[PDB]
Amino acid sequence: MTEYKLVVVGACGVGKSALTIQLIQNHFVDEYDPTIEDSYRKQVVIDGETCLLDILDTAGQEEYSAMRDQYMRTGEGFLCVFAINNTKSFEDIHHYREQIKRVKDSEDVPMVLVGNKCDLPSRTVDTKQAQDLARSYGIPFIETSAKTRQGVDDAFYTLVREIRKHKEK
Ligand SMILES: Nc1nc2c(ncn2[C@@H]2O[C@H](COP(=O)(O)OP(=O)(O)O)[C@@H](O)[C@H]2O)c(=O)[nH]1
Ligand SMILES: [Mg+2]
Repeated sequence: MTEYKLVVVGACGVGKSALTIQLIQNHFVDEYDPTIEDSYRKQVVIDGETCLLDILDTAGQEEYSAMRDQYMRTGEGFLCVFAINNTKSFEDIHHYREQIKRVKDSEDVPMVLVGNKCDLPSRTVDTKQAQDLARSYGIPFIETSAKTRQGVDDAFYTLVREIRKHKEK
């Protein structure tokens, strides 16, 4: 069965683990160790194709930098997550975009921009600002809430569809 290797990146505290756990286990966790990096496997059906998602929930620094390069080189698509109430997390997207492109040595890497925590009233990054960034990158942008589940399937399924478009060239 086809497997898609997905990697979730972004600043600490944006909701990478909460998003992953909602996708895999269908519930919201308010408390999940910010230092835990692990992979989850989930069989799903996307556009009629039964496939396996192999998702790496990243946690930032690695014991050795070679471990970061290894997962960036082997990952097929990347969910770049910021939180709509954390401007620093949005500014950090530039760093994640540039770093993945450098490790893969490619200008065409399947990526989706995710603005998480859209259930919160507090917002410091308006939608337009993120739409403009995603346009400059040529990638989709999805607002999500790991708490309410809004957009969660869409974010991950859209990344799979971006990977498919890349593979068919
Ligand atoms: N209200 C709200 N809180 C969230 C959401 N996603 C994550 N959180 C909270 O933000 C904190 C950090 O989330 P976490 O998944 O650990 O982020 P990570 O460091 O990127 O893995 C946790 O306390 C979660 O309760 C969301 O969509 N809405
Ligand atoms: Mg985490």
